[PDB]
Amino acid sequence: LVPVYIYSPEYVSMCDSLAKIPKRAEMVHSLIEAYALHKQMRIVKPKVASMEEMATFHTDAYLQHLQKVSQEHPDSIEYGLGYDCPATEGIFDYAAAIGGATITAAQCLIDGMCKVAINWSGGWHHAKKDEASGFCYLNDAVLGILRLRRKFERILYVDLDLHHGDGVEDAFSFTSKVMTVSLHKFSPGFFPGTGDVSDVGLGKGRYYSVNVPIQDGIQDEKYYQICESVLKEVYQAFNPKAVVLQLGADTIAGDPMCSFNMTPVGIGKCLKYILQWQLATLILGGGGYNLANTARCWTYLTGVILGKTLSSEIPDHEFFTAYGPDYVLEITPSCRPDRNEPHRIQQILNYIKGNLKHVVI
Ligand SMILES: Cc1cc(Cl)ccc1OCCCC(=O)NO
Ligand SMILES: [K+]
Ligand SMILES: [K+]
Ligand SMILES: [Zn+2]
Repeated sequence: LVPVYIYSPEYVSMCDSLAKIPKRAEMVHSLIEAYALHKQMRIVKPKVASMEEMATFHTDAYLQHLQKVSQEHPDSIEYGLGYDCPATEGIFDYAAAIGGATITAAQCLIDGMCKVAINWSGGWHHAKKDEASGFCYLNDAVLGILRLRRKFERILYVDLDLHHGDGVEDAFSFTSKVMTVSLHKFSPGFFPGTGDVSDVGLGKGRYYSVNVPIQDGIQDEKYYQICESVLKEVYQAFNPKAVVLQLGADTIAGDPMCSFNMTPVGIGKCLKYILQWQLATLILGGGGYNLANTARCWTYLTGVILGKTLSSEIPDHEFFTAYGPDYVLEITPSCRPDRNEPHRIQQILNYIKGNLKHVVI
């Protein structure tokens, strides 16, 4: 009955070893531990993904290339490697560990071990079947969804990262077995450039992709209003049997991305709404580039999952000195404008409502 927490010291070390910002996984776990939340979860060591498991989504050619350059290359550009996804030593084992962790969480859900399974180091939603993209070498979210398909006939993917979950959406673009829902910043020039409200999927999957384009400066109340409106309609139209939820913390006030203006409490309300469906739910991380705030956020959301109220004071622990200048759990929104016009937002919601009328289970 208690949530599964995917964790080992070795796994955290691997996640941080080639993370864009060092020590993020270690800081997230360290804060969860400082609040003693791990004592209220079932700690499960991740299994590393086998080649065959990774190939449920990724092509053999891409996987073999990743494996080769990871060992100590003219093809690497073809596979999306070189810039934001460097071809450095060890990336294949790294990626296989995160993929395996998400698959392990999914397997726990299939086996009925728990109703919620957490991999805060997963959520790499941009990777394509045959190329790295947007810091993502492997798409662990797709791998988790495909593991859940061994049991569940309809899976809802909900992506609350600042960025469009394009890799996951594209993986399931042509099918009605998986509905993808992404709330994200959408503005010409802003990565990855896709996911306008008119993006609804293709072929047999038409209307089984939902995209909510949002502008800079959104705060908790308006975001939750949008999220609840969409998820209410989605739940009613699609009747999912399991959920995968990406909770990238790069929406949170104080992130270097400096785009949305959320706090973990607003994201938490979204999470609570999904949890009250009482479905098998796979919880993932994602972006998040202010280390202390990302730990604040995912620790608070772990508390939400556990139904616990955490002390506002950051406990004494290894990374306490990183939590200045205030040393509290709460995050204060930045003093900058909300650029979301309410009639634009309502227009987007109206479109989505119209699209979901076509969804016929
Ligand atoms: C910030 C950034 C810089 C470069 Cl050079 C290329 C891509 C970038 O953004 C990727 C954002 C990754 C993310 O958080 N996705 O959810
Ligand atoms: K998103
Ligand atoms: K779909
Ligand atoms: Zn992101």
